[PDB]
Amino acid sequence: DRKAVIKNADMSEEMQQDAVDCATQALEKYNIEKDIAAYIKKEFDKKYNPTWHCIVGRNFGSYVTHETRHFIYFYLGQVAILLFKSG
Amino acid sequence: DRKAVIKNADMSEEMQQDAVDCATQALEKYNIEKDIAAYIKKEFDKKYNPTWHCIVGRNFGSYVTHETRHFIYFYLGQVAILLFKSG
Amino acid sequence: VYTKQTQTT
Amino acid sequence: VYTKQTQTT
Ligand code: NA
Ligand code: NA
Repeated sequence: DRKAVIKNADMSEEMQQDAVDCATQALEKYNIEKDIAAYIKKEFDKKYNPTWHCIVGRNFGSYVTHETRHFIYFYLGQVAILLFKSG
Repeated sequence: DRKAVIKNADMSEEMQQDAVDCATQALEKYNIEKDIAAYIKKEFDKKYNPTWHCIVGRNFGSYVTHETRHFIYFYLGQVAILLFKSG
Repeated sequence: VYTKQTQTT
Repeated sequence: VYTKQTQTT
């Protein structure tokens, strides 16, 4: 189905392919961007510890602060995903 | 010019009108959503302490965790703004 | 500390 | 701890 493109990453190379997995499952399951975003957020809070934040959309700009090595931003198809750890 | 609509807020009623100000100035100054977002982020990091995160866009869903009383989400015209404190 | 879902109209 | 700007294409 969808094509994973990483645009900016500061994160273990494994957690990246992991972040794509959690998102690919989320895209397969949910439709609303808010919903997709909670799935990913919750899964990362579960696996790696709190506190993840996730933004899912086709149009937004961001400026966030993230703990070192805990930040990814990528596209799955035409939806884009921002997933960082701060808190 | 633009019409400020608050959609969800957990934040002092004053910091809200403040968040609209920081955004209205940001919209007047910058054009790219990423840029607008950094202006607001940086200003809040300045006034109220670290650590703010800001998302600016016309299309995105979010799921974040924020410190109590440090969260706003609102529209300025057709752009929407998410501004929370976690970290 | 709390948690919020937001979605554009 | 670092900081990142991101913008959709
Ligand atoms: Na999960
Ligand atoms: Na400022």
